[PDB]
Amino acid sequence: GQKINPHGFRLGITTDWKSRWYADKQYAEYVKEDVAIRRLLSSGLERAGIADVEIERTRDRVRVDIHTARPGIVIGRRGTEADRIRADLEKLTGKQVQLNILEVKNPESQAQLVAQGVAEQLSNRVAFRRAMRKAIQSAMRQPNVKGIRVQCSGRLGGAEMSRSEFYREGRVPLHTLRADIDYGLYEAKTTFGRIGVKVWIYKGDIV
Amino acid sequence: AKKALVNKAAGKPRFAVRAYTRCSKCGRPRAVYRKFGLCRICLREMAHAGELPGVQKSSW
Amino acid sequence: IRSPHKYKDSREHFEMRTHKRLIDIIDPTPKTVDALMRIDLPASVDVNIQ
Amino acid sequence: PRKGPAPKRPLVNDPVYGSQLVTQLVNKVLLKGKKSLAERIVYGALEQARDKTGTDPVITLKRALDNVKPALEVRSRRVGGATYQVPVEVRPDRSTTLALRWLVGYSRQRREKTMIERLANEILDASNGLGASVKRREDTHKMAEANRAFAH
RNA sequence: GCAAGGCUAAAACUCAAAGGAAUUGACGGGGGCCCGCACAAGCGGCGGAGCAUGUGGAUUAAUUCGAUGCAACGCGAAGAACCUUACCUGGGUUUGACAUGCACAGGACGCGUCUAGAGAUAGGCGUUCCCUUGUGGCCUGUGUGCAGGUGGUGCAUGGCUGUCGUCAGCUCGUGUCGUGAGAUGUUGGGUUAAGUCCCGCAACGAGCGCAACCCUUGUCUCAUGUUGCCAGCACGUAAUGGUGGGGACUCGUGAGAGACUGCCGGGGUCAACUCGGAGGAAGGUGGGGAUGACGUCAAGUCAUCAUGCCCCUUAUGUCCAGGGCUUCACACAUGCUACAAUGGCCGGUACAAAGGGCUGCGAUGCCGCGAGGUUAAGCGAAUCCUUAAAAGCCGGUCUCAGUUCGGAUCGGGGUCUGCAACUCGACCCCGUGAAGUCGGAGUCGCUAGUAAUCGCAGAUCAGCAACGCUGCGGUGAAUACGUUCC
Ligand SMILES: [Mg+2]
Ligand SMILES: [Mg+2]
Ligand SMILES: [Mg+2]
Ligand SMILES: [Mg+2]
Ligand SMILES: [Mg+2]
Ligand SMILES: [Mg+2]
Ligand SMILES: [Mg+2]
Ligand SMILES: [Mg+2]
Ligand SMILES: [Mg+2]
Ligand SMILES: [Mg+2]
Ligand SMILES: [Mg+2]
Ligand SMILES: [Mg+2]
Ligand SMILES: [Mg+2]
Ligand SMILES: [Mg+2]
Ligand SMILES: [Mg+2]
Ligand SMILES: [Mg+2]
Ligand SMILES: [Mg+2]
Ligand SMILES: [Mg+2]
Ligand SMILES: [Mg+2]
Ligand SMILES: [Mg+2]
Ligand SMILES: [Mg+2]
Ligand SMILES: [Mg+2]
Ligand SMILES: [Mg+2]
Ligand SMILES: [Mg+2]
Ligand SMILES: [Mg+2]
Ligand SMILES: [Mg+2]
Ligand SMILES: [Mg+2]
Ligand SMILES: [Mg+2]
Ligand SMILES: [Mg+2]
Ligand SMILES: [Mg+2]
Ligand SMILES: [Zn+2]
Repeated sequence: GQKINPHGFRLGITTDWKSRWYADKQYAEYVKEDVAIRRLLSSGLERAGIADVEIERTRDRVRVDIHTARPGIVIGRRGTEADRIRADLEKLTGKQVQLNILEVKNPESQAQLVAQGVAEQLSNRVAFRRAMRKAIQSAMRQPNVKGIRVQCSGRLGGAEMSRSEFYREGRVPLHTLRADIDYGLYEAKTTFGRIGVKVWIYKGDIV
Repeated sequence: AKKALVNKAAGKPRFAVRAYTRCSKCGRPRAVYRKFGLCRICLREMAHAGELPGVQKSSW
Repeated sequence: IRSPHKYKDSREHFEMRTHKRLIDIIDPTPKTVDALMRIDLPASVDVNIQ
Repeated sequence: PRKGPAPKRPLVNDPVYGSQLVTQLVNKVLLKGKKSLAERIVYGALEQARDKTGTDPVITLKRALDNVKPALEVRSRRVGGATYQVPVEVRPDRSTTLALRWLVGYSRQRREKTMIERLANEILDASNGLGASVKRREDTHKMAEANRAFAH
């Protein structure tokens, strides 16, 4: 409640937009369409581990790009689940949909995936102090990771008082603009409520 | 907001002057921008996430 | 307003820029207009023909 | 402030009368950014002074200022269970500033109609040593005199 | 023992501690050093009046809910006439306004008419497509799992935010000292805006913070020339760069240069660094913005959203019409307009920036005193409209008066938006012309393009914003001795 969003801070400097198009009059309903698309692709695909969704709209033609560590699940029974999802998107928009799953190289140095895995362990009742440490070690064993910070906050294991601990390895210069800091946020749905999990991954300054 | 109110707003009301805008994402009735159709909150989170092309923090 | 409730004095500004150029006056040669219409460009840039 | 003195700003000579005294006067009369109006008021006052006395207006103004400039002020201080006035010397530029402030402030509350003639009358009375501006300097000097005991 | 009293000296009962050293913090009307519109020096206000807005209280059928020292009170609300709306009265419905599972049946749906305040209900029509041949879509009706809840708990929570405070601190690894909590590093001497840096040292290194990278403003170079510019020619309509044209100037927008104590003098352990010069558009962080460490306040939010438990299910769900959220013996808070001559009114006239516009902006013309009405060129826009900036300058008048100040209140008549202007909209015209003559104790902001003052634009938006908010430009000051006091 005091730190700025790391992505928003550098948006337009280092990080880039996840939606690309130009629309003067058709801006509001493009936004309304994209939010519905994002609800759809967030529902049911949690097992698939979605990293980030990028949306491309090119003069009445929509190109949706999804990134995950396990494209086999999103495709399904060799092109059946993918076809069903594309049919859902077609029914949603009315415009012909081009759906693409590419790959996620390293779901160990990728925030919003590290965070999702940690939240999965919390939901499965693993000790948080162990899940956080294993995630941090897995991330620091990656090619280009100059540091990582992982923060969990909530009732943290059935406690009554909610608290917040965080661990840190390497260096994570949040205030620096020339940095390349990936951000990830996910919530674990434990039996006692929700638990927020935040991950900051620093991957060196710039190209 | 309540789903009954969200459906009522989405519908076509009697006396077209009665039509009002709600947030396209959360259903907030107040502080909804016409160009996005979002409330100020949902606008802020979407802009930080980068899901709104052309929008970015402003310094001058 | 940054907060979801009651903190009016804390705010945040956002822009939205639009860049405009290339009002060029190319000749309406039928073989040139061929290339003009068969070329397709990024969607992030909007192009209009007058 | 705490980190020593601050740089003061310089002024330029007045075109019609090549002095900075009348520039300080217009800056004392100026309100709400109406510098042209303040210049008009000051110029009219100087012209009325010239047309009533014959003498050069800036010379009359310098005489009035010499009459109303103080030498000792009475800055207040608290020591024990009582607070009492302490007479201190006045530096020259502060004396000129204070004299101009006194002239304009007392002319603003004279019983006449327009500020031009109010200020002209105040300047003439000060140059003659009669006005409330001179009375103020005399009262200041008397209070600085009646407290020489506390000259620590 | 003269006395005061001294000496020897219990118990009941009662408590689960009472204590000694030392550690980390916090605090002191302890000490040293340093800083901040903190004071001082100035300028302008608020507290007094009228009105706008929010709040307490009171009232009411309801005056929905939240915020409550700084850090609640022009706050959530960037727009309460219906709608919004979550509240009241009454009229309805109750697998529901909305999604799916399980069991039947076959049109759903749309159009129009009546009754009704409306919700809804009935008169009658278009129709069962898809092969309701079977699968399909859809729907009713019956139900049944349910859906729904702005119902509770912010002291169960996520997320988001304020605040101390843009204050300069907060820590870790190894090593060393101590039985231990811990300490050291992070202390000492200088220096800085800075835990900024240098010199020493049982510490050596590191991290988040500081600074820097980002945006904007300030100078120049190169590229560029339309819808932008107009120097040199023609053209000069009409002077409206209007036209041919030009690459000169500006400007527009791209890439660069430039500021680093870089150079010089003095100081300083020759170090950090400091004082003063040169050259430069700019000189020591050039001005401004974005950026909020570890944490604190069980700070704020279950009414953005999400959510664990609890609660309602012919109602605490849902639909509708009127009403309320706009009350008013009072109190507080933030503002606007004033109390006038540095002014009011009238006439003429000059100089901006930043933005908005197809369910839109309306140039021109005609009508109207005016708000406005009508026609309609152009314009998704450096080309059209918005577009007349106002203070300013010149002239005339008023002559110190509760006024030719002030513009509340009230009477009459209108315009527009909207199904609708009573409760409860803005604006215009005629009349009306209140308090108020500078404001007690007290209290607030501001150190330069600042304060003070003058207009313009946007968001929300049918209308309500020329008193709020977020911005833009115009004019443009006075002071700072200094750290005794708060
Ligand atoms: Mg409306
Ligand atoms: Mg002790
Ligand atoms: Mg102390
Ligand atoms: Mg003071
Ligand atoms: Mg006052
Ligand atoms: Mg008052
Ligand atoms: Mg209330
Ligand atoms: Mg306040
Ligand atoms: Mg305010
Ligand atoms: Mg209502
Ligand atoms: Mg709380
Ligand atoms: Mg410390
Ligand atoms: Mg220590
Ligand atoms: Mg440091
Ligand atoms: Mg910084
Ligand atoms: Mg609390
Ligand atoms: Mg509360
Ligand atoms: Mg909720
Ligand atoms: Mg609830
Ligand atoms: Mg109603
Ligand atoms: Mg209200
Ligand atoms: Mg008048
Ligand atoms: Mg006039
Ligand atoms: Mg007329
Ligand atoms: Mg009058
Ligand atoms: Mg009276
Ligand atoms: Mg008077
Ligand atoms: Mg007073
Ligand atoms: Mg409006
Ligand atoms: Mg106001
Ligand atoms: Zn929203």
